[PDB]
Amino acid sequence: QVQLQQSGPGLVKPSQTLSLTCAISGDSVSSYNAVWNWIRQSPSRGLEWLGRTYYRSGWYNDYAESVKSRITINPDTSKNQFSLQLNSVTPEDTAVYYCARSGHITVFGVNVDAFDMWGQGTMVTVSSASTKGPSVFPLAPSSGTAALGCLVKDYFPEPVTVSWNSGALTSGVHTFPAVLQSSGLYSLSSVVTVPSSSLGTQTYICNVNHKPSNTKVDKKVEPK
Amino acid sequence: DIQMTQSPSSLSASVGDRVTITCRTSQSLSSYTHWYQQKPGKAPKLLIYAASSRGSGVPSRFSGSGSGTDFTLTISSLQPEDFATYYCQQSRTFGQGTKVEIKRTVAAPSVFIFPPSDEQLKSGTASVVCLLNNFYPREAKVQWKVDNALQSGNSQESVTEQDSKDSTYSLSSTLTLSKADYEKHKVYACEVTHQGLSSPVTKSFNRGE
Repeated sequence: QVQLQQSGPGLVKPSQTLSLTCAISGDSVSSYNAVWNWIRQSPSRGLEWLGRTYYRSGWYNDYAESVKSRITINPDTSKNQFSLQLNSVTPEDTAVYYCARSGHITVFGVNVDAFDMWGQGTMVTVSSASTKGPSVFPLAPSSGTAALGCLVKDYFPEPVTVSWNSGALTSGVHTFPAVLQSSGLYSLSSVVTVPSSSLGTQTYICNVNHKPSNTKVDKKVEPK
Repeated sequence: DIQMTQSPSSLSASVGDRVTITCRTSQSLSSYTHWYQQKPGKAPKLLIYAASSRGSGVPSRFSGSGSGTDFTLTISSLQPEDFATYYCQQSRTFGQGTKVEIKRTVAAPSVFIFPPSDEQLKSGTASVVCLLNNFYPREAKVQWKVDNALQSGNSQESVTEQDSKDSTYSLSSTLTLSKADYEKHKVYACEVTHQGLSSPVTKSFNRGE
């Protein structure tokens, strides 16, 4: 099946340009049975379609009225990708941006405008503040279930991702939504419950990734 | 021009219940309403297309129906993993979403308290974390006491979305103090009230032990 891989910075200063890319695998950007879209989502505004590009013996573009004066969506037929450029951004443009394919699924042979596959999303924050990587501190199990965790403190912008034991440990993991502190930096915790018996034999490491600062940190969490 | 109105904006139903969500169009002649399911932290996934066709990999308990301007999405027997927001769509317009929550039995939190690490203390700040794990329903009261004095205005809470297997919530409360303030007190206590408990539960530690 098709895969859509998004990339591009998640921090844009007000008034400057947002630039994202979606790399396609398993279909052609110039396919006659595809339409390549950008859609954004924010807690307030919900899901909002921004625009599209597609090839039908020549390239076409259509854009949403709300962004039409600031937006460009361009195909790259060398790298099998398509871009989003949104100029003159304001805080109202803070959102998760998704690419998606439509116009590929058929009903009685007719290509339909359903968004059948979506990329993973890029969180874009419009802010003048600088990027900052997190500090990572252990939440140690004390003294038959034990809880342990990692405190991921003082980063900007969102998101941070956390795994445990390089993604081997998934059962009983809870990674909390980040909270914005009064400093204007984010913080979150990730916790896991495990058998207390495993503490003297199993190693537990939280793996923290903050892509906007290129921070990847591994923290061993041990008993106190 | 096309507008999409979804009802209800949210609902709670028990595992095994039949659930029905409605979408009403206006200013459209098209019957090609699509539905999406979105789970926490993930992109929306195509669930139903063209009013009634199941998307790839979609189980048979999901079905769609449509008549003039009224479209319905039905889950014939709700499962814990169907916790999600469901969106309808036509053309370039999405509905506002319906949040489907799972109603289940009461479950008391397991409570854990974590002192600040020595490493963090060196930075001049102390975070003390209280964890409430795997509880239902969402309503819970967490109070911080430092040498028995109730704390106010120096803590923040975060809550997870309902778990896709057991339908519970987990919650963290984090008390933030300067290092000097942390070092001036001994007893740090997290007191938790929840309807699953027969009386409030307190977890505490003494700084230095």
